[PDB]
Amino acid sequence: MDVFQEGLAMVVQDPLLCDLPIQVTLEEVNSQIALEYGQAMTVRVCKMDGEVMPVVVVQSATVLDLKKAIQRYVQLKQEREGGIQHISWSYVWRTYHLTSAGEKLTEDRKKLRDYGIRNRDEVSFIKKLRQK
Amino acid sequence: EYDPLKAGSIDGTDEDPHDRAVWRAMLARYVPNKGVIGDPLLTLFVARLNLQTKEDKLKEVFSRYGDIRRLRLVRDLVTGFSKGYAFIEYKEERAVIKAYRDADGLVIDQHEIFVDYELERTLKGWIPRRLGGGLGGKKESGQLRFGGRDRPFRK
RNA sequence: AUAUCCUUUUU
RNA sequence: AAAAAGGGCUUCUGUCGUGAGUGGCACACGUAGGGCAAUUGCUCUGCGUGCGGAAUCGACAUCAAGAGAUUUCGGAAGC
Repeated sequence: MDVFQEGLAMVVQDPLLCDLPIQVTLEEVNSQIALEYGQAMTVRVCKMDGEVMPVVVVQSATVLDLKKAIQRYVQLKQEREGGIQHISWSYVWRTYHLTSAGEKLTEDRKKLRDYGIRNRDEVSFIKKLRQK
Repeated sequence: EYDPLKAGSIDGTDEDPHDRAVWRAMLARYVPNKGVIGDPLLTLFVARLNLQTKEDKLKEVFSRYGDIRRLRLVRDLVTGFSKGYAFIEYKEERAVIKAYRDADGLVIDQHEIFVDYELERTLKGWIPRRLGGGLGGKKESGQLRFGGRDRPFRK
């Protein structure tokens, strides 16, 4: 059954909802409703060279939710442009960390507000090392 | 003629793997990736480049040697980090051959580069060092592979 | 070929 | 710090996949949080590893993305 997709496609034509790329999913539309209500904010994870893609999380989000926000974004962007789908992040997070402006994000279960990230802010990656 | 068993051998006389990374090397099978596009005989594999040199810096330096058709600087696809090697293609045999002899020792940044042809589709049995094996290596971690250009076989 | 072998007892 | 006695052998999930030894799913183990019962036990969800530790050397290594290796011995199964 796929009766929900017709109603979805009819809804995306609403000018207040034309921002979303058709395939919305309830979580992303909930994020947009929250940023309308003010408890959601976007954040930019910046590739050191090339481009900078932004992701959106809730105001109560911990590093876990930013982790799954990166999980969601680039995976879609792959076949949005036609890239590589089967991407193994048992590597990526085993080797590369997340870096605030200054500090690096280490405690995975701590909210982004404690580490100081806020709306429109940017984060980056270090290869970790620095012991083991 | 690549063979991961003798990669750890001082002169190709070893019969037992030097380490587990050779077991991993020969057990695993490799097929060239999707990004491998172009002629292999005219592709130059340049490595040891600084992580902060961009595509134009390589472009001018290796177009000094002839005509380029495509230059790719392999980055980490998720984080942007340059993987410190780049494949450069050359129209006509002239350029690649010249930039094989007068190519090692043309330091580009505060890092000295290494130059070789791309083997992948021309060297039978080539297993890149990510899936164990490979070539070269610093003889300090514990895993090196002789038989190449940086460290040839000590007879 | 660069670096570390492990257990028990006495002192 | 030094002396003596010494230190058996093998293996460590399946499934479909090839830009994917690194994915998806399932399973096993560990962890964190919630609920339930008699100081402890039972159940649910996320994450980590594919048997698990210690020491050492790197992680600024040659193939379109993939950092591990040597020595050592604990667990289970079979010799």
